[PDB]
Amino acid sequence: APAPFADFAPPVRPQSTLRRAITAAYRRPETECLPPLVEAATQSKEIRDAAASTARKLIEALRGKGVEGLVQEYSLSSQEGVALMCLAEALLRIPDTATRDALIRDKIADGNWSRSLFVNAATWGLVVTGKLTSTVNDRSLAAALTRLISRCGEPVIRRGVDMAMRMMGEQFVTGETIREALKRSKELEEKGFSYSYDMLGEAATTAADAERYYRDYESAIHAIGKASAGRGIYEGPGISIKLSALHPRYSRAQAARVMGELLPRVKALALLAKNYDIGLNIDAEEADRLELSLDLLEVLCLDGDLSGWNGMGFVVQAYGKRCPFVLDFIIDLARRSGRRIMVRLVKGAYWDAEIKRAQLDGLADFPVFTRKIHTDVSYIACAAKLLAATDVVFPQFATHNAQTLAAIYHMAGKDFHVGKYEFQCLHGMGEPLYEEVVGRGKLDRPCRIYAPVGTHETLLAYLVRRLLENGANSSFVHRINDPKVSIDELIADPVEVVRAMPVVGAKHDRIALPAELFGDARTNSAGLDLSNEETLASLTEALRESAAMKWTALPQLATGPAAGETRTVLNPGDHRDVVGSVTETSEEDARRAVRLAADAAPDWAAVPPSERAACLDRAAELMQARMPTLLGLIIREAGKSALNAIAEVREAIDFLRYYAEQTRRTLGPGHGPLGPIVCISPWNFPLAIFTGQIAAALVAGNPVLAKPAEETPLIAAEGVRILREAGIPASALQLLPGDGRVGAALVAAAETAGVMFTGSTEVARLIQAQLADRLSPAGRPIPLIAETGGQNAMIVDSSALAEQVVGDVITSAFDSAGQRCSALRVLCLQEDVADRILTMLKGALHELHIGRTDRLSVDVGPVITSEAKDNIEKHIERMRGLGRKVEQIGLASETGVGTFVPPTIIELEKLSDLQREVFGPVLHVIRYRRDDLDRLVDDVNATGYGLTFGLHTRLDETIAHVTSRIKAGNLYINRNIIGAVVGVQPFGGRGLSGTGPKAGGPLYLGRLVTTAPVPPQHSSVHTDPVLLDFAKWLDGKGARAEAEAARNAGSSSALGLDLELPGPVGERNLYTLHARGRILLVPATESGLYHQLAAALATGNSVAIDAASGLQASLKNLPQTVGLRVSWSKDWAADGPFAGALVEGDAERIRAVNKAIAALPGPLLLVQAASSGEIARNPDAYCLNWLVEEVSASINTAAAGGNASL
Amino acid sequence: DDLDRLVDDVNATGYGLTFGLHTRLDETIAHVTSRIKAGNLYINRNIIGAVVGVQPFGGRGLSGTGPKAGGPLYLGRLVTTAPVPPQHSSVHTDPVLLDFAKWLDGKGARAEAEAARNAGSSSALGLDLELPGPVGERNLYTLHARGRILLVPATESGLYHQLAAALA
Amino acid sequence: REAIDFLRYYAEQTRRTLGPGHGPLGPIVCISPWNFPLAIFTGQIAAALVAGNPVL
Ligand SMILES: Cc1cc2nc3c(=O)[nH]c(=O)nc-3n(C[C@H](O)[C@H](O)[C@H](O)COP(=O)(O)OP(=O)(O)OC[C@H]3O[C@@H](n4cnc5c(N)ncnc54)[C@H](O)[C@@H]3O)c2cc1C
Ligand SMILES: NC(=O)c1ccc[n+]([C@@H]2O[C@H](COP(=O)([O-])OP(=O)(O)OC[C@H]3O[C@@H](n4cnc5c(N)ncnc54)[C@H](O)[C@@H]3O)[C@@H](O)[C@H]2O)c1
Ligand SMILES: COc1ccc(CO)cc1
Repeated sequence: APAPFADFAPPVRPQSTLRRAITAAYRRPETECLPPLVEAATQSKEIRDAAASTARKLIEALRGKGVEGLVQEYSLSSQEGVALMCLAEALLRIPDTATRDALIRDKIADGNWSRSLFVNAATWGLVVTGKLTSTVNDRSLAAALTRLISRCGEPVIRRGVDMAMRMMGEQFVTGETIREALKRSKELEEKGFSYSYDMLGEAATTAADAERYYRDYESAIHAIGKASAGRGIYEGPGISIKLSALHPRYSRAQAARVMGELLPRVKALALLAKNYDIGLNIDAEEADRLELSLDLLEVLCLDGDLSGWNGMGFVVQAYGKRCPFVLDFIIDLARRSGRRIMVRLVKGAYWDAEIKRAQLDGLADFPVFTRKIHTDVSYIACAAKLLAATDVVFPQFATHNAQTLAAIYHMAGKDFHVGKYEFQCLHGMGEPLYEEVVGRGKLDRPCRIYAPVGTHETLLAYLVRRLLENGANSSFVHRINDPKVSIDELIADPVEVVRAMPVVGAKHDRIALPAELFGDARTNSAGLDLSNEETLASLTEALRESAAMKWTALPQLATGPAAGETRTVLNPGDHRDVVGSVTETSEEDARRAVRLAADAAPDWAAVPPSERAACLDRAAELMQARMPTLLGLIIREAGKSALNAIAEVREAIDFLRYYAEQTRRTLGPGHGPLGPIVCISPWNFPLAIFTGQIAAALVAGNPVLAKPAEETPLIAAEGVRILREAGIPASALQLLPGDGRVGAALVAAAETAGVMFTGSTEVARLIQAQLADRLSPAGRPIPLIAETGGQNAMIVDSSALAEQVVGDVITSAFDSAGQRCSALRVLCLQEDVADRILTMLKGALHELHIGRTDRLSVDVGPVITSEAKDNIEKHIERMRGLGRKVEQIGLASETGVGTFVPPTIIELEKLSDLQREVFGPVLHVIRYRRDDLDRLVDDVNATGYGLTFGLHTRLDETIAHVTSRIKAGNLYINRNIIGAVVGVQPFGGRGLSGTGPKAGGPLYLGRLVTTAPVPPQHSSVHTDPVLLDFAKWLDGKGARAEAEAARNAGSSSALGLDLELPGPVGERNLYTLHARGRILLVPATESGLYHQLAAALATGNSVAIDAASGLQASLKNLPQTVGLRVSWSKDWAADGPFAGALVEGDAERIRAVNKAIAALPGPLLLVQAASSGEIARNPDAYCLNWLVEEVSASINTAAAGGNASL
Repeated sequence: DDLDRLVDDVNATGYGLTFGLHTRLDETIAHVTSRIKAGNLYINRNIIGAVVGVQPFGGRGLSGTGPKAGGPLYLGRLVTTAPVPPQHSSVHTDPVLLDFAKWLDGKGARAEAEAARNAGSSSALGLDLELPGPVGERNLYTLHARGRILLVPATESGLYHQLAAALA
Repeated sequence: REAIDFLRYYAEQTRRTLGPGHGPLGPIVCISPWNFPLAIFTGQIAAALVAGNPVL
């Protein structure tokens, strides 16, 4: 048996001093990065004066010289221009130019114009307006297209087709094929330009895609080398490649596959480039790939088979904090290898994405600068370093910024020869600038044009966004065309502007560090960067040390540890790996624990809320400090990967801090505790959900009996140890390890005042049935918060981006071996794109690494137990036996020592083929016709579940349709459907998925006290109109007090609350309160009924009223608006599902009704009960908090390949 | 406490042209503007002097037929085939229209089901625009349901199309 | 002012929307009141005219 974590993440090679200097700078504070850059970029006054003059002359030339003229000629609105260009693009998809012309003339121009015409309207919107949107208003565009065609007819359509042709075939790309691009390059090559060709391609998701990009590159190298015809690496053309195009798993976590599989591919291409003596440049991609790419560069430059060739090139991004240290490494590598490495200095293309990623991952700082002027100084500083090393490297200064250009032109001085350095620019953007540079009549410096090649609609869209800087106001390309921006502004020297600032290198004031995402409310949890070699080295040691510890879990009662039966805890991924020992709780001691909690309840309720919250905050600090050790335990006890364990510890920290802050915002002495709360937690989030339930109950003033899942007691014991260390008294937090019999004893105990349960719907139903026999001392039902299964779907239409879909599906379905309650279970693919997406999904499936999770390279770990494995596999085999197509990855023999299920894709005929939640790595796929979208949504709702739901579409009309009809608590647009963030996507659903309130949301604590507080921002100015009609009807009937109570309910309701929650950039996180549905009303008196009806109507609900109440004659002559919401039910089980219940009666009647409600099939109903007297005395007898439904929606607004606002 | 009945009394005249509300309270604004049935609403200002293309002018009931003068639907009433007005669209689809279309598909009425879905998309119900105007004022223009439409069909398919149009 | 604005607004709406398939009704009778004897007079007439209809 391999020692745990002995091979967790060994580096490709021992890290040299130069490599460690790079890693040290990864997230260095911006105020520390800039001063040495300012120093290195400093030039003499005479040079600065000369550069400003040259920059002014270039900009004057640039300003002294398509779609805009088309918009002018036909008086098009912006939307008409966008719509016209979408039409033109589609018409160009028709090959036969004659068949197209007759379509325009005889069909389109008249009045009759598988995929929306407007799938790429975001791209054209950027072309037309300079602004990027994530999604497109396809109804607006359709209206605009109809309007413009009916107004201007065939002429405007032909003009649009001509314009789209000129842009898509001549301005965005140098050619559609490498042969065409090479032919079109002769003109500027005669004028002194050179070329670097980019076969559009990146981010391979499958082996097949990586192989396709490989043969694209190989064929392009042959064509470029044939055309170069011996011109060599400086005067002749070269190629640019992206490493992510050549392997579907290009990441540090997969470094072994990268070195073993990607490296030989790059070597083979470079050998071909060597034979033709052309340049081969490695483009720079995301920040977490920088240092990995250096390992490939080093191996390539030291490989003797490539000797004799100086065409290897490498991009370095000056917006990156490591840039100068990367350059030091490359210059030294050039000296060691004797190869004159071609170094392309760029600013960088992924800025918006890097900001969002660092925020999502909770890392210390950004790996890029946050002020644009800092990147400019960085670039000039790095240019000075390169210009000092032209003997050993070939600098290539890629920029369209005339100030940057002029600074470097003058920095380089008067001595020039071809091969010393060059400038570079992008095709169809840089030529106007660089035609003022190239040639003896200008500045006589060469420029290499980066020349995109292809027709790839997706990659074409990616490029147009890169070419237009995602529509950024800070970009030179935008500012050069901005008449409000003077030339003096454009030639401002960034070095001296930065030097003059109060704090040199201060972070952008409007971008939050990841720790500061929530401002003054609370401190964001911190993650770990698994691409950082220093982090990986330190984590390896911490993880090894965690595995040497003798972890234990014992019954921890208020009186001390208790004795019991002890057994070992085994690693689910390798049962030979003993993780620790658990001593399990006797039923008698479980009962004793509840009595001890009851005895201690007044003492804990007496601790002021802010001090209870301080315990949670202290526990959060402890968990953060202990994160590496906690990771190791979670990895081995629960079978989780490192990344998932980090996210879990982060979530536990976030729960602690969020409930602490919510307590500080809300709780006072009048919000009395329930009493002892039984917290029953699952094995799949054995720290986060465990901690969240307990922290909420504790901070609300209740003592807790914590019953962890039998599979994962050790991390629970560690969580309790930390909470107790943080100041939670032992009498307030007791740990009761064991199986469901321990849970059952706790639930049944007479002093149990509330139960928080996360687990299966079936166990939740058993708990509900036991609780229904009891009442609180105040004669109310015992509160149950139950978060249960999901049958979570994602709907993908033909406008979605397949590569994005595939990544989000693989992650949502198979992360944590599908053992997330939020996991994607049913993928619904529009028929027109189903086959292409399914092919990619199957290819991506086979790139997953399944195994014991103490290796960074493992993507998917084991399932928790042999019983789990057996249950999942029985489902797969039943599906397979029914003739459904089943795709599975083959598992390695090493998995035989643990309990693994291979990630599996099952193609279903109908959603009804799936009858129950299968809690494992099993994705079901169905196809749908576009016109059946609404029925599909009905079918998704018909499962009875409602937890998570995903939608991938670019079309606003589809977003509005689907999100208005789906009934789920957590919606995700154009992103994965997992990993809900506390206070950002408050988490919890409806129906079979649970009772609410949402964990990590603002209604949670209020369920854990006897008088609910007003949550922060919890109000609505909306009044339900049927409530208002009902209140008028009451007044008409003479029920004056009830009418007043109804109006008051209408005002007090928070129905219609519509909030945006603070979160990361590039995402919009919305939180809304809706009606729950149909509420079961069980009144005893006429006035009781009227109060119940007002409560339900004020929160937007319809009702079913118990016909056995005999109160039918109390609702005579209802307004139709109210009557439409009222039904009468004799057989409650026949008239559901309900979404809640209101009950009136004395204690015996409440108990009898509560038991009858627990027997209703389907969802667990949140039941509220009150006596007739309580209804008369207490305006809040029924709490409106529990009569609305919380919905969280998270929209990825970077999904159109850019962040507009940022 | 009689505010809602007062709004009913105002609506009960059968007219619905201009209406003013003076209040500092958002809940009263939301309440009253959601219940009054008048074509031109004014909040914390006078109720006269509608500005062309800023307060498109005209009401409902006994106040007239529409479309609003000085608004984007006006010219379409004066031609035999109405054009698509500027900015005239909505991403909202009426859910009962959608339920009707599914029912039509269930009955095998595939042509009417497609017609119903197309009406659902073509409807501008839910349009919610801010019109350009002076500073210190917000001028909003919205498209709502009209109410109950009288359907006088002759054939089953005609009824399905009329119902789709009204539901959409 | 209102008469001026009707004229310019219906002119702009025409430029934004009307094409050959938006055929006129024919003669439109425009009946106007004494309380806005220029503005409502002009508004009704301008709209009818610019939509391509002759006006009484
Ligand atoms: C020939 C060529 C090849 C290129 N190859 C690559 C490559 O392999 N990898 C890659 O990542 N990029 C590459 N780029 C660069 C990228 O695609 C953009 O073209 C480049 O960053 C624009 O810089 P500029 O000097 O033209 O314009 P500018 O307007 O001067 O600079 C804009 C740049 O500033 C940076 N920036 C913007 N806002 C901020 C901010 N708030 N804080 C900090 N920085 C900010 C960004 O890097 C942005 O692109 C290449 C560019 C060219 C011309
Ligand atoms: N909605 C959510 O937020 C959420 C989150 C995580 C997991 N889940 C659900 O959790 C389920 C998987 O977790 P699980 O396997 O641990 O669920 P589960 O029902 O198997 O186990 C949960 C807990 O209930 C206990 N238990 C079992 N029988 C009991 C009984 N008769 N009385 C009292 N307690 C009893 C177990 O000991 C365990 O601690 C899935 O259905 C999943 O969807 C939901
Ligand atoms: C727009 O020019 C670019 C060239 C290369 C890259 C590498 O990702 C990005 C942009």
